[PDB]
Amino acid sequence: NDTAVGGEGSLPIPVSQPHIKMVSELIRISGKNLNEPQMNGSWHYNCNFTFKNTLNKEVTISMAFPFPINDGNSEIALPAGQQTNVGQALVYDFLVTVNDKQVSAQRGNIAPDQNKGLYYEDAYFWKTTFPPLATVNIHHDYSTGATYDVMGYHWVRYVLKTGALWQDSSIGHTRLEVIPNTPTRLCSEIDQKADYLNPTPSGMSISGSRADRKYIWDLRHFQPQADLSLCLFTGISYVRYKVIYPWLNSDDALSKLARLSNKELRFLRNTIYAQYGRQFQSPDLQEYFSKKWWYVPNPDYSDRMLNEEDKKLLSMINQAK
Repeated sequence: NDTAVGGEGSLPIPVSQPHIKMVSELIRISGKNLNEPQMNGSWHYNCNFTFKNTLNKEVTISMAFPFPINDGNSEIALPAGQQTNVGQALVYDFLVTVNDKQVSAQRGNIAPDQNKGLYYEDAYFWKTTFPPLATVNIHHDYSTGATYDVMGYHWVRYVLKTGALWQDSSIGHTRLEVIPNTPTRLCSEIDQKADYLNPTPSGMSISGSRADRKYIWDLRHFQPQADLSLCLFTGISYVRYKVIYPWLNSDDALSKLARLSNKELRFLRNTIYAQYGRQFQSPDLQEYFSKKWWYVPNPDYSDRMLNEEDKKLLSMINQAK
């Protein structure tokens, strides 16, 4: 199991082909516990949508929120305080309001439309009545787990291609905001090799610093040709998969560790502890980790935070030299 699947967000979609256009969206995706080694991270989605009836008559349509489920084939990335099992949605506490009034959402089946980017068979359904030429406000509030994989990546996703099911090409004014609430880097800023790691859609800007580093899109007349695909590195996951695990998985680990310069071996050893926010008194180390994006000093640091992988690497360093 390469990926621990946590769930993702999706645009609302119509059951049929109505004369309803999506004129604006405000999608806020906020992270919680993403740097916890227990992998109990979550994403909280607050989504607003503006729809316009383009017909000068009253229309009643059924809207659906599609979602992935636990099909028992994969490892699941669970949010803290949530339980899962086969057949359950990878969406938690889904709440939908129609014109700011909370409505009953009924779970049911939906046929996929892979040509329009719909790959799910399960959805939450609700009715929406539009008076002649009227606008209807749709609001979503739900959570998912935080998808992660064997490469150390964190994935935050949102299906936007399905916007093609609504009238006209564009989904109008699209505002998207990803807020991890922990220090991050794009995997395309560290693993500069692959393009599937580049954030989609086009037009992303980076705002803020440290735990407040946000990823923002602000698109007008947006023709949804790509989904939201954002691959991130969190602090502990970067140090584990890009620094600790390559040495542990190495074929000539003791020979390769002996090949390191005295500075490289000193920084490698201390990175094992810097991972948990150990405070450094030595100027060379103090200055080195001050300049590392993943390093955050933790006043509650303890050597008890070192896991079996950390201890195996320290044991290898002891044997290499």
